[PDB]
Amino acid sequence: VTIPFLRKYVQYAKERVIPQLTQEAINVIVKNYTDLRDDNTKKSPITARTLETLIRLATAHAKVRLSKTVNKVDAKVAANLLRFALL
Amino acid sequence: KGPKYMAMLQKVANRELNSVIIDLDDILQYQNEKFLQGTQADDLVSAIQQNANHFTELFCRAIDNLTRRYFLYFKPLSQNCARRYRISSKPLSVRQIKGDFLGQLITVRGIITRVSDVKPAVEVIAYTCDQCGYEVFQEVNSRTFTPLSECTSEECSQNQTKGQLFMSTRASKFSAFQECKIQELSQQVPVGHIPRSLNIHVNGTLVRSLSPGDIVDVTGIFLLEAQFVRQHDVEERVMELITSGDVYNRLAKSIAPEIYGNLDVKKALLLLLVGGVDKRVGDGMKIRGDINVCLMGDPGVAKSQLLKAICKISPRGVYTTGKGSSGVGLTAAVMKDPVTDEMILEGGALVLADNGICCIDEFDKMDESDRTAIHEVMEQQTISISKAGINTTLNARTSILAAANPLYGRYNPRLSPLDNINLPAALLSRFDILFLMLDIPSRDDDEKLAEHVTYVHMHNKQPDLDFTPVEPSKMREYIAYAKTKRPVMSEAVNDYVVQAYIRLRQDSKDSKFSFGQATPRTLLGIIRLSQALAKLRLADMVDIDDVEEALRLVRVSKESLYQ
Amino acid sequence: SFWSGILVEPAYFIPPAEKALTDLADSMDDVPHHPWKLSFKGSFGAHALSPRTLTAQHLNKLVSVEGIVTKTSLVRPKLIRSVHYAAKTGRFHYRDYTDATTTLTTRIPTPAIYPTEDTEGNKLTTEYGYSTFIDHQRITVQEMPEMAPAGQLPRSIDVILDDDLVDKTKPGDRVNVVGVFKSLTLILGNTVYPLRQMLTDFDIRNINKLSKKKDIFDILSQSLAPSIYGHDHIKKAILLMLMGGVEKNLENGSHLRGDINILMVGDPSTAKSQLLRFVLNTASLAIAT
Repeated sequence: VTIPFLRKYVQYAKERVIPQLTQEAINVIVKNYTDLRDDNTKKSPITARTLETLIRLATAHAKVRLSKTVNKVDAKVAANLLRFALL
Repeated sequence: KGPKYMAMLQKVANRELNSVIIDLDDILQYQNEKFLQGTQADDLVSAIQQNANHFTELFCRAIDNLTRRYFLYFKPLSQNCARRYRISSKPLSVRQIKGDFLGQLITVRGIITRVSDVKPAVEVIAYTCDQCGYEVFQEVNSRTFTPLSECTSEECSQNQTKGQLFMSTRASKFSAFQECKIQELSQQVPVGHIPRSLNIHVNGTLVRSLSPGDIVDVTGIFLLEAQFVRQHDVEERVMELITSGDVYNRLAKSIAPEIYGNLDVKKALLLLLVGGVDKRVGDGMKIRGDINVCLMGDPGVAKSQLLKAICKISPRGVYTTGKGSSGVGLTAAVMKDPVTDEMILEGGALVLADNGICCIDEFDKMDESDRTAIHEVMEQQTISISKAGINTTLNARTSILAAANPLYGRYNPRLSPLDNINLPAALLSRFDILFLMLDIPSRDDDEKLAEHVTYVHMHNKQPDLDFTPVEPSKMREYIAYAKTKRPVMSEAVNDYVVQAYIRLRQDSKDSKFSFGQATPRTLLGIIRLSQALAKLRLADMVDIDDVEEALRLVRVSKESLYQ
Repeated sequence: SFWSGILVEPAYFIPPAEKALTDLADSMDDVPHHPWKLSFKGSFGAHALSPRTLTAQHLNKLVSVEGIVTKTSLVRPKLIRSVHYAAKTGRFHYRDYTDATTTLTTRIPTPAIYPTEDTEGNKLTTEYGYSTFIDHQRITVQEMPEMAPAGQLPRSIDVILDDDLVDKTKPGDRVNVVGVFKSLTLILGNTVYPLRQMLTDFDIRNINKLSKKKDIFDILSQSLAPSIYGHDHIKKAILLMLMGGVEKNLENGSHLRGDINILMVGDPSTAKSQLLRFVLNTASLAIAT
């Protein structure tokens, strides 16, 4: 919450835990990427690099909770961040 | 004849030659003859290799036993004479110099980008006097010198008078000096590093043996004072690639497997990097034996990855750009040398990549000056210049890969392709294969691209298909082995080629979805693609199966506009 | 005593050790037919220090100093011995060269003039190739930005480099040099090794207690900047941005990008210029331009 706590939180997550993928978070991000590849006809271009950035963030959330592997909710909060930053 | 070195001395006494070439093979044979007779060898080959500058001034007096009519030069022994009798001449990189090789004879391999003009550099300055008559000679060693106005003769030392001296440009010995910049080879440089250069200072009769735009092996001492120049397990590796069956499709799907599909575009890229057959009529006319491929597409699909994989697999691949120093990066400009008072030419991206793939990213972001030089090497094989300072004709045999985007980023179905593409008719009329890599959103086919990118982002391994991706060395060896093949077309394929060309010309000669017309250069490109398909099958003849594949390729290259 | 003599007088302790090493190299070899050098490693105690704290004290003593390199000069060969040839009789002559960078102790200066003449007075030439060449380098190294009290100026020092280690230095990498602080002020670098809040056992209990509650992310995103109203999802992405990725390195191929990049646009009325000071003062290490 305070200033000297989140620094220790971020460095312990950076040094100890590395997250890996699961089958529960591959399909929902495949569904989200194929559904957006809508935005091309309406408001924004979607590239191949964005595929990589759509799981980077998931991993991020999965390491914010410092779990050893990813979850479906990490891809869901990445899609929510995408809906706010794209629309 | 008989004693060949005495015969060469008789030939230089006959005044017919001015160059003396000494080989180490004769030294090795004389050492073998002296060692087999029980005499002491007293090794020369382990002593010539270190400090050859003292040896070229020491053995010259032994040949002689200011008045030098000849020029002494050396050449090392080959590897065939090195394995025989059981090093001194290894192909060295400029990254493999280590600093401590300053004074060893080295054989460097590399391309030559910068060359200079032949200039007379003095070696000894001759001074004449009218008071004494004794002409004096001083020896210079550095780049600069000072005029010896004071008389140092043997008559002016014991005298009050110290009379003026003059210089002679006729009795002074000169030499044809020339500087050159050798560059590091493309596949010999490490991962991430750039091909740094090195300087070679040549003198004498070797001054016209270095024409820019070539690969050379330079053997000389390292102060670089060159002495001699020259220019240009495996069968199991090619037979195990052949015996698996369906060689063409395996070599197509083996290169660049981190992307999804597009076997036709990259199949034509396979035929592009294999090159084809250069045809010479032997009457003063040379046509191109090369392909040039356009990649016009909308964003979203990967474009730089295929381009990078083609330049990483093929040798001498140089990545270019649209803007920046591109105007001077496609032609030879002029600049002032920081080591000496002379102007040199800087070469573009078309001169270090002589025989290979030259790629252009963002083709529509360039200008007219880039397009006028790209179209000139796209039509034929020589660069012509008409500015002040250099007026030469530069040889260049490159394959143009281009990546472009339309006027509004993506495509437009209500617009014609002549209006969608901003390039003029002479540019794409010369382009035999243009790939309209257009993305269409779907329900079923998009999932495979998503599954493939999540599989390659999950781990570095490829999908579990019953095929293994071939490493770069094996198909590099296959491309180098297939390039020596010269296929000849038959008459049964000739009657199919002329009928398909007549029908294509009649069908081409004017509506909403139309673009261009049938040209004879497209027929020549179809012939070149059929020759490349016969070269990939390692056959001496061109069958009916190549022309029907090439016509299907050139028609499906434009068939994606209907989707 | 030998340890203390190495730590306080390496000019009187390093050359007998290298003399012993050359004698051991001659005694361990029995085939026919150059010097040998030394190198150290390990903990130094108070001798291992920051270059900003490196002052005029402990000159002769060896200094281990880490940091970041800023410049790496061009490799330059130097003459330590020059040979020549007399063509009037065909003889060979040689001369040696010494300076203040070949020994740890300062020798008596011998400014040897390059022979442009013989002692008899005859002509001569430069035998290029039998004369050895030793290349040297001059690199600069300052303190690391994470260990230094950021807000101040960085202090850099110069390292003179021999022939041996000329291919192991490049700018942009964290390095730790080990040398001697000689003042004719520079360090004679002999050993180069290319290569932050403290954690207690009470803080690990707090972060393990906050690891399974499913309301952690929203309050951690809301607790970074209380002076800025709104913009929760933007600081949610900024929280995901400053924590990082994974940096996956593929086998026998190119590496994969683990870093994320964020661009922020809008009207200039809000706190976009006030958020950079917060992300500069609250990250692990950050550089703002």
